[PDB]
Amino acid sequence: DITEKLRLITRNAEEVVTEEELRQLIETKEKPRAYVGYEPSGEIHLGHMMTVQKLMDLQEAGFEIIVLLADIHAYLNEKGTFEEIAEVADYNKKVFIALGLDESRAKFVLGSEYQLSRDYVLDVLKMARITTLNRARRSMDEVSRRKEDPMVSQMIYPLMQALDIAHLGVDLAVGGIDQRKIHMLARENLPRLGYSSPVCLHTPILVGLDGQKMSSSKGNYISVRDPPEEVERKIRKAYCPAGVVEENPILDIAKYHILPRFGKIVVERDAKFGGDVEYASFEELAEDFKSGQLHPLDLKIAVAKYLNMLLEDARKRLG
Amino acid sequence: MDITEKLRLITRNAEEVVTEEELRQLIETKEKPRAYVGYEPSGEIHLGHMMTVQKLMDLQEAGFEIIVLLADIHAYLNEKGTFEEIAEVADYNKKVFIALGLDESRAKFVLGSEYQLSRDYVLDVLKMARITTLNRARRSMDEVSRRKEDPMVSQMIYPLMQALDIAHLGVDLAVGGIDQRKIHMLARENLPRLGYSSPVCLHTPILVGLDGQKMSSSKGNYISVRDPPEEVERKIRKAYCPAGVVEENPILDIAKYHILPRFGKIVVERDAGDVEYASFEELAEDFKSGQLHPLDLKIAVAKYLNMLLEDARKRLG
Ligand SMILES: N[C@@H](Cc1ccc(O)cc1)C(=O)O
Ligand SMILES: N[C@@H](Cc1ccc(O)cc1)C(=O)O
Repeated sequence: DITEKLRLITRNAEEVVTEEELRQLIETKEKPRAYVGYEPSGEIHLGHMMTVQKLMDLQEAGFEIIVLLADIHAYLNEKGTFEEIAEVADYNKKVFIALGLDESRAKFVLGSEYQLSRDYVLDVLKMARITTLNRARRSMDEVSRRKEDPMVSQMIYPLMQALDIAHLGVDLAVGGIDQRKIHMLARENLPRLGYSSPVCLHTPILVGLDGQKMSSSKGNYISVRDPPEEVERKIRKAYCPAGVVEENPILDIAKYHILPRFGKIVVERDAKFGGDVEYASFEELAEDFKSGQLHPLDLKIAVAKYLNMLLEDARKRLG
Repeated sequence: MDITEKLRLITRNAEEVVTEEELRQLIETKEKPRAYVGYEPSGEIHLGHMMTVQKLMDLQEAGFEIIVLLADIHAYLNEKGTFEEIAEVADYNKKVFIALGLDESRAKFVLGSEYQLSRDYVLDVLKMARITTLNRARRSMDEVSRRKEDPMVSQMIYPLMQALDIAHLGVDLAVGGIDQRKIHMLARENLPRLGYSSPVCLHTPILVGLDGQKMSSSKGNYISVRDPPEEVERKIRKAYCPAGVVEENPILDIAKYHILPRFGKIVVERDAGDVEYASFEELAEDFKSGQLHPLDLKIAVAKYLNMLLEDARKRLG
C-alpha cells in the first residue's frame, strides 16, 4: 500500500523534500502528522483549495492532519488588527470544514494558542540568535506583504513558521513552493534547537485567471464566495490558449480541483464539435487539449459547471 | 533640595537631555519619578559603567527611584554567550554595582528574563515589531550591535525590547550613553503608538579610553574595577593627558565624571602648595593655564580612583 499512498501523497505536488524521507516516514511511525498554516484571509480562493486538497489526500493516505489558523502571522504580515484577524480566523475554520476538512479528519489550531507561551517565545529568541537577518529576509521575499522596506515583524515571521512545525509535532510540512525558503530554514535550524528536520511537500503556485501572477488587486482569481454567475463570467474571460497545457488557468482547475475531487470530468459538447466526452485522467484531457480535439470553449463550460458544483456544495455545508 | 538644585544635579555631566522642559515638569508633577539604566551583563565593569552609575546616584539624590536592569536576554540577543554564561555574569555584575554604591538599599535591581518572556511583554514586542521598520531598527543598532553588517535577527529584535523595557518597568527617565540615542528616539516615537508615555531621555557622553581613543578590550586602554592599585597607577601614569588641553582629556574626564561628583571635591598635592578644587570649572581653568601640571593631577586622580575601587573591592568581598 506504501506505493499507492506515496502516489496519492505526491499527486500534483511540485516538490518533495525529500522523497526518501517521505517513504521512510510512512514506514516507521504509522501515525504521520502533516499540516498547512494559513494567515486568516477574508477571501478563501482556489489557491487555498490547492493546499486543502493536498491535506485531504494526506488524510486519505492515513496522516493525522493539523490546520493552523496563523493569526499572529497574519498580524505580523500587516493583515489587520488582532480583533479583525480573530473574526476572519473563525470564518476560515468554517470554510475549511465546509470544503471537506471536517473536525473528525483535521484538528484546527489557533496560533495564539501557543505562540505566546514561554517555551515558544524562548525558542523564537534562540532561532533569532542563530539566523542571519539576510537569510530571514530572503526567505520572506515571496511571502512578505512588503518586499522592500519591510517591518521587523516580517523578519520574525519566518522563524515562527519554522517553530510551528516543531511545536505542533509535525512530520510533514505542506505549503506552496513559495514557502520553500522558510522550510529550508526550518530544516537547517530546527535541529539546532533539538527538533527534527521536517519532510516538506510543496504545491505549485497557481497562476491567475489572466495567465499572470494571482493578485488580490486584479481579482484574477475565483473565491469560494463567488456566485455561480460570477464563476461563469470569470472562467468565460479567462486566459486559455488552445493546445497550451502549462500556465493554463482553466486546465489547472481541472488538474488540481476537479479531477482529484470528482474522479472524472464530463465535457458536454454539441455533436458538431465531437459530442459529450468524458475524461478519467488529466493526462487524457491534456492530450486532447494539446491535439486540438478538446477546444477551450467546451472545456471552460465544463470547468465552470464542476467548480460551481464544488462551491455550491461547500456553501450548502457552510449553511 | 529645590527644583533648581535637582535640575543642576540631574543634568550635570549630561551630553543631552531630551528634553529639559519635560524633565522639569516630571519633577514638578510626580512624587517619585523613576529612572533606569540597562546593562548587558559583562565580565568587566569599567569606568564607562561607572559613568552611568554616577548619574543614577545623582538622580537618586534628586528624589528619583532608580532601577538597574541586568539585561540578560539582551546580552544573549547581542551574542554575549550562552544563557548559562550570561546568568553567571549577571550575578557578578549585580554584586559589583552594589559594591560600587548602588546597594539594594538605594537602587532596585531587575533581571530582564524576569519579565521579558511574559505574555503581555511578548505581545508588545510583536506590536512594536509591526510598527517599526527593519531599516529603523537596524540603524538604531549601528553603535550597539556586535555585528555591523550581517547582523542576526536577534539584533533587530533587541531595540524593540529596550524601548519596551521603558514602559514595562514604569520608567519616566531613560538614562544611557549617547550611543543609545537612536533606540531612545525609537522609544519616544513608538511607545505612544502602543498607548504608553514618551520617556524623558538623558544621555551621558561616551568616555574616551586612557590613550584618548575608543576604549577597546584589545588595547586595555581603560580602568577595570578589578585592576589592583599599582595597575591603576601604572595606567594613569601612562595615560594621554595633553598639557593645557581639557576636551576629552582622559585624566581630567575621570576628575570631572567620577571624582568631583562623588567626593564633592578633589585635593591635588603640590610642592610649596596643595590645592582643593570644589568645581571642575576651577580645575579645568588651572589646567588650561598651566597652574595645574598633568603629573600632579595624575597622582591625585590615581589616589582617588584607588580609594573608590579599593572600597568597592572590600564591599565586594
Ligand atoms: N507563510 C504561509 C502561512 C503560514 C504561517 C505559519 C505557518 O506555520 C505556516 C504557514 C503563507 O504565506 O501562506
Ligand atoms: N543597549 C544597552 C543595554 C540595554 C539593554 C536593555 C535596556 O532596556 C537598556 C539598555 C547598551 O548597549 O549598553
